[PDB]
Amino acid sequence: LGINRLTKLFQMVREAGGLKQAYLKLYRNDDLKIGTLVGIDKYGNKYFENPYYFYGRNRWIEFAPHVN
Amino acid sequence: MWFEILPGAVIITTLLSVPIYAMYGLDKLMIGNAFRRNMDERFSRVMYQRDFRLTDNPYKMNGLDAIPDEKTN
Amino acid sequence: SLLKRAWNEIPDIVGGSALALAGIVMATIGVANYYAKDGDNRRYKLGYVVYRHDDPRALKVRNDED
Amino acid sequence: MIQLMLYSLIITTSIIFLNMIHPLALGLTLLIQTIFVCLLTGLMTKSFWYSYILFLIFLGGMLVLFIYVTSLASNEMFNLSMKLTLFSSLILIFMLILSFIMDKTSSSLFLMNNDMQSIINMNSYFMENSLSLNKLYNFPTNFITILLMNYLLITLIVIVKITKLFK
Amino acid sequence: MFYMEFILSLIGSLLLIICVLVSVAFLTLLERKVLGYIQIRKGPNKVGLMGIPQPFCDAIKLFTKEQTYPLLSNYLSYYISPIFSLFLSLFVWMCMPFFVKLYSFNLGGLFFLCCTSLGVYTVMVAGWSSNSNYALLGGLRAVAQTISYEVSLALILLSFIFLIGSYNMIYFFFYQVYMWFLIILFPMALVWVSISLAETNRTPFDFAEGESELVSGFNVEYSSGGFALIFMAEYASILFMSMLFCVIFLGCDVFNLLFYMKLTFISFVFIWVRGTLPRFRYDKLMYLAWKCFLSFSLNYLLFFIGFKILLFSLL
Amino acid sequence: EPKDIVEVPKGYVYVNNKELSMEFADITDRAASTMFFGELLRGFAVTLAHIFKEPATINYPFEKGPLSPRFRGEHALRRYPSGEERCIACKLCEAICPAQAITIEAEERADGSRRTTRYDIDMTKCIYCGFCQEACPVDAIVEGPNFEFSTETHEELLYNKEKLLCNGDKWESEIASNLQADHLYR
Amino acid sequence: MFSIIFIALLILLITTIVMFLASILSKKALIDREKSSPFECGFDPKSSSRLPFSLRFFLITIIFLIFDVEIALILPMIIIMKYSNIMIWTITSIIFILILLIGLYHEWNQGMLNWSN
Amino acid sequence: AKKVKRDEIEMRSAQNVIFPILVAERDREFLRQLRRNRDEEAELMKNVPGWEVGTWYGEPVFKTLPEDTLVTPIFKEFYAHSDWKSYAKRAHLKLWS
Amino acid sequence: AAHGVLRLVLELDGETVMRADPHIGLLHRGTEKLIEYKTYTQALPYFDRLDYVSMMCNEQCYSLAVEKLLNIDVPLRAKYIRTLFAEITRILNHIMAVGTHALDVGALTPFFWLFEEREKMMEFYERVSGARMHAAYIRPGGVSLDMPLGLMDDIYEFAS
Ligand code: SF4
Ligand code: SF4
Repeated sequence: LGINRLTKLFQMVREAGGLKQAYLKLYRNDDLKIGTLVGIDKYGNKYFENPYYFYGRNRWIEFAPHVN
Repeated sequence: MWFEILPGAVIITTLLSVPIYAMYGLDKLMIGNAFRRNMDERFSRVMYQRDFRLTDNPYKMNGLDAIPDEKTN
Repeated sequence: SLLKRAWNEIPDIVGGSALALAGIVMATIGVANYYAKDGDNRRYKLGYVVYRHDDPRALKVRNDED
Repeated sequence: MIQLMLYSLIITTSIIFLNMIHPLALGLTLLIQTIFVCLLTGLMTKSFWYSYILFLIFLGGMLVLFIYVTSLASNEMFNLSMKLTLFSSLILIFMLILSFIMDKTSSSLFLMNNDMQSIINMNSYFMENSLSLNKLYNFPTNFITILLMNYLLITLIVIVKITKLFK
Repeated sequence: MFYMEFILSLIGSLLLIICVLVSVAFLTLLERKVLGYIQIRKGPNKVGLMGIPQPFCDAIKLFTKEQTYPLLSNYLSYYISPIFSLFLSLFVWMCMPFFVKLYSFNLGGLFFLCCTSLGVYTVMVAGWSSNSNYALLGGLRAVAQTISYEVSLALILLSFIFLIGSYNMIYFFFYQVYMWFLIILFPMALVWVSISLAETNRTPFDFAEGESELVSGFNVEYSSGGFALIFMAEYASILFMSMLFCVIFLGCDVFNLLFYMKLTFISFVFIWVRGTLPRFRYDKLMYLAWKCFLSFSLNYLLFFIGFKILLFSLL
Repeated sequence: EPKDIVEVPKGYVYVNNKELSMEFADITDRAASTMFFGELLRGFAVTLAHIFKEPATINYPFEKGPLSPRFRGEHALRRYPSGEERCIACKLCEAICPAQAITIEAEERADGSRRTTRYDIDMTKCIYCGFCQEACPVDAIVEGPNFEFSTETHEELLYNKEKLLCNGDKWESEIASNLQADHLYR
Repeated sequence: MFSIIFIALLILLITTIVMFLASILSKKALIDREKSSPFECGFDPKSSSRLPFSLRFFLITIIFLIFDVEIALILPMIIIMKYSNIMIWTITSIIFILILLIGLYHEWNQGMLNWSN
Repeated sequence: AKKVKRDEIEMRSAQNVIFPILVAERDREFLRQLRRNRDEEAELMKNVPGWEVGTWYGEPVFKTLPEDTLVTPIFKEFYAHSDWKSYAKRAHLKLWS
Repeated sequence: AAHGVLRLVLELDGETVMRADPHIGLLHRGTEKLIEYKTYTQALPYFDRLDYVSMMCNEQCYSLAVEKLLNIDVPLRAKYIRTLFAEITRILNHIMAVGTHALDVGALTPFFWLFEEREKMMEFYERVSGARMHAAYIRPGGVSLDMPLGLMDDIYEFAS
């Protein structure tokens, strides 16, 4: 069943900021993943890379919050 | 990952589970029993007539108390 | 020859045909077994059957268990 | 009430049937007629067994030929007339109110549905089709079924003899 | 009492109608998701939260979309067939079995044969109303497919009917009370899947609507609202067959969630075919209908008739 | 293996010479395959299995790519490290442009320098072939990496020099990266 | 039954109401000469397009009727089997199916579906 | 199948036990109602040209039957003085009025 | 299944097709005349447009024509690259044919599974030439440009 997978869910969901801060992220990006802050953009964007995924998923962006 | 499919199937199987439990709940509440006396056979129907005529509600079955209390002799 | 020829061409029909021959044989076995017990003084009778004592049907009623 | 309303619907559709001339419109009219007649015979029967039967043979399969070969279409579609519909609605309604007026019972058939048989009848407490269809198979009135099936076999020999005119 | 009886009977019918409609409309997503993962796609996960409201979104599009009615005077006749088809696909449900009495509906198998039969008239007149040779070929091919399979469908039923000893569907539960019935009639299950798949016109038997051979078959000349009704009608049909497969072969345990688990798995199985098989030819299917299935069904008929004779002999 | 049916020499492989045996085990195998659809079962289980492979959809526009440094996309007119226009109106880019999507008119700026007045590209005639940049002798014009330049109006696609210069200013950093990657290699 | 009848009437009325409702919900557009032509992949439809009725599909449906009626004959076997005399029910039913097979297999050797056209 | 035959027979065995009690309480109402039904047929055609209760203006409806032979009235006759509500209450019970 | 272009005027009896007149020419783009007006180098992409499913093989045909006229020969490394991409295009084309064919018959899953791998190959074209399809990579004097390092290895795993 949950072979150290529900644990990983707990990491992303909780440290997101709670039910609200996991749902809004999910609601906006249609997926929730774990990476490291590669660098903060000049325009509020935030870049995340994680070699755990593959090339399509390797690197990704969370756009500026004010873009609803 | 494959939980992706579960939301759908979980929803569909839920919706198709509803009606029976709707039928059960509405029966056991709003009749007195969860099952409506099936009337496929002649004998079931006549017994249904017999019940429906003894009292307006067949499902309001009359126990053995309906027997006359006593015969003096 | 014809044997493998059909069993190579029309396998479902060959398999189906063997099924049909199986059924009829056991069907004849069914009829035979049925009339071993005479099959007509059946144990359980539809409706409410009653006989006056000594009626030839009454003389015939099975006294067995089931 | 259902019985005489069903007469009324059959009457109205019958008037529709004799007017319509477009083959689809006629074939459509038969379709409705068949449902109605199945309903009606069912009511006066012991059960709806025969109604389901003739439904799937007459309507379900055999009216497919009629519509299909009458797919000539006239080369053009219907010019539906809301007037015969309105008359159909009009004739239906006062027939329907008369149906509300007509004598409740005497205007009904007298046939004996399974319910309208007496309680004592020990035969009526069997499977509804058991005793009716008994002698379609039990001797000596079952060979006629054999004649039916061979008749149908011969019917196919005939169809391939008529439907095989050089093509 | 008596009017308690009638009120509930109407509530149940109405309640079932909304559920089956919302289910099939919502089920469409499960096709889109599941097929998305058969193929290596991700499937719809965009709208709402993980594409859940995708089918509601679809309906809004359609009903907003105009009704590009065909040639001037066809308005009604083109507007009839979608009604007369969705009606069958729903109303066929009312015969489905319950322990909790919805009806005392006997001859349920006959009624199944009848409703499954009436699909021909809907598709055929629909094509005829469209008046476009593309639509017309689809109707004829659609008609031939359905009509051909009904022949095998009937005899297949009778094998089960004999094995249960009545036409009342409910007895499937009593006879399956110990061990499922698929494990007895395994070949029938494969054949019955094919028959059911042919009726609902899904692939590999996708000639009626189809694609890449006819643009959409009969469906080609259908605007939005009519199309939505046809599309819903087909999916109400695919569910019902999935239910019928479940009640025959797999327990008929209406008052057990596992039955609804089985509903989803079978309806999934239909999709599982959708994304795997290629399509048949016209003639090859007719061979498969007459020269293969009819022979198959007759043998089992002649097999089980003897078996029940032997069974009757024993008791 | 069954024997062949046509003897094959080398440099070829017949894909049907294998014979369909008539051995009883061989026919019954095929018969059982048809009676219980073994081959369909194999294919059936394959697709079940292949649900359990993770889909390869890029979550566009968040996740995205990959491209390569040579990708040919939006056009841009670069500027020297001082900021001066690189183009000198040598007009080779127009002379080579297969689609003839380039139009140029050059004169002398008041300083006396050979420079363009009008420099036009029609990205409804350009084929993004890159012959222009392969020809330009000073790397004045380049197929910048942007490719999401989608417009609602056809007129908005006909770039003139002002638009092209703006793209060069906007994308200068990335274009500098690619050229540093490919100049010695191109 | 009429419980079934009323439910079907109710559904059909609700069905037509829904489609009636969608007919008003969908925006209208000014009609066009060409928007209402038969779809022929975008090239003008030919003459009337009414298909020829020189074909076999009636022939197949006639085979349907023969077998469809024969199906009717064998439907009641389920119930009567408990009541009817067993010889007659046994032999009578068996020859039905047997004649069907022989008709089928004789007809394969005829091979009537493999028409020349 | 043995289990199916087991319980069905039990129904049928329980079936036969019940049945005579229904018949017994059935006969009394039949004879009671027939008494009343003849009374009204007498009391409603008081002034009719030649009315003869239980016959058609003289001659008996049935004659080969010996005397004191009771022939159950056809269902309609049994309801000859009844409303639809009564009539349907029994007739349309298969159809569930 | 008609490529979007083809227009068959068919005359049918029953359902069989008796007369089948194909009207090729629903796409004809006067490319022979245009090729005449332009220069050999300019004329090169035209060939890559033609038989657009075959990207590089079309160009190689044209480049060989010019080399035979100019009486020139290319170095071995250029030959091997041409050979390599000639076959990579062969795999591309045959996937396209199989996938289109699978849809013609009505099987979706094959087409999708292969079009996954078609993406990897196109990325390789993108790595060398800079265009997904419609490279200009093969030219009369050999290939237009050298190959980026490591593209050999990536080809190896893809073939693996
Ligand atoms: S080739 Fe370069 S320098 Fe010459 S005109 Fe074109 S952009 Fe200017
Ligand atoms: S990419 Fe090719 S077609 Fe486009 S402007 Fe440059 S040379 Fe002309």
